[PDB]
Amino acid sequence: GSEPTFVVNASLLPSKVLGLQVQRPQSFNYQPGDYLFIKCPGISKFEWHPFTISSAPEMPDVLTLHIRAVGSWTGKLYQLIREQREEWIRSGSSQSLPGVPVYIDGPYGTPSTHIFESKYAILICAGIGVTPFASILKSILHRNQQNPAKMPLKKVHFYWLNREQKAFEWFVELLSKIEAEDTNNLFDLNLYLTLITGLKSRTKTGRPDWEEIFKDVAKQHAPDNVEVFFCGPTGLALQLRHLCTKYGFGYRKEN
Ligand SMILES: Cc1cc2nc3c(=O)[nH]c(=O)nc-3n(C[C@H](O)[C@H](O)[C@H](O)COP(=O)(O)OP(=O)(O)OC[C@H]3O[C@@H](n4cnc5c(N)ncnc54)[C@H](O)[C@@H]3O)c2cc1C
Ligand SMILES: O=C1NC(=O)C2(CCN(C(=O)c3cc(-c4ccc(C5CCCCC5)cc4)nc4ccccc34)CC2)N1
Repeated sequence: GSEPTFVVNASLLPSKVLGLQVQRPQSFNYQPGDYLFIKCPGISKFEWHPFTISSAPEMPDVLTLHIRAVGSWTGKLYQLIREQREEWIRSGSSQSLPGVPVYIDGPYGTPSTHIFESKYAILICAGIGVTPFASILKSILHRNQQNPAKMPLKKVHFYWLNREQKAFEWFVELLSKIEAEDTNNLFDLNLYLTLITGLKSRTKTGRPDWEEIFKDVAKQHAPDNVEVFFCGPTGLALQLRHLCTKYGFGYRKEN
């Protein structure tokens, strides 16, 4: 689905991240975990770059993307949006904020959307790899307030690894809101620096002991199936793949 829309707003967030807000076309349906390709003619007339929709589809007028400046195209879009926003602190009030025109193509699925059909799920992510899971956690919130107990999902074990403490700020509010509203203990939140967050859940330190974690989760849910969903580096995916075979957990090869 190709359409000419606009970044109507953006946050600048630690570790050179943009919280893009993009105007959602009337016809654009998506599921949590979906991504799209985005073209920004102001950056490159012809290049398309894929990004997770970090929002949940229950939010009604805007899509969110969280994009980290890691190289040429994201570095440029960061500088464009920083510069347009500076330009406005200095002299902006006259007319409302001008939207960055962008084209979007999607949505495109990942098997992560199957999380809502799983009984027990492990979500492991590194860095901005969190975004698909950000979308899924928000969607799970809306879906308990709306239709309680219509979800086969009984337990979500969440693990989010970060080199820099500041990066947890991207979704500290979401994690807080989940800590407040999860009386029934659907979620097991685990933040690793590779509380410190101001959450009830203490930020842990070092690489997790994945062997001990899988052993414990296997023990909790035997003899039922556990599904592992991963968004992160290949070195970790090799370890996780070996562990999913050892304990009988679902793995999708995505690295
Ligand atoms: C489904 C999907 C979802 C995604 N979701 C997100 C998301 O939500 N948020 C997000 O921030 N990103 C996301 N990404 C990544 C994103 O699509 C961007 O294209 C990419 O992160 C950066 O493009 P770029 O031009 O800025 O970087 P590039 O200039 O392409 O650089 C990319 C990386 O490779 C390195 N590199 C560049 N050139 C070389 C070279 N010659 N040799 C070795 N290494 C090199 C860079 O230093 C950097 O580490 C997603 C990707 C996919 C496939
Ligand atoms: O912040 C990070 N720390 C990391 O180690 C990385 C590596 C850069 N990463 C990605 O470029 C990336 C790839 C992917 C990705 C790439 C390919 C796939 C395909 C799916 C269909 C075929 C199988 C793999 C799926 C997901 N998704 C992301 C979602 C949000 C943020 C980043 C990504 C994620 C983890 N990012």
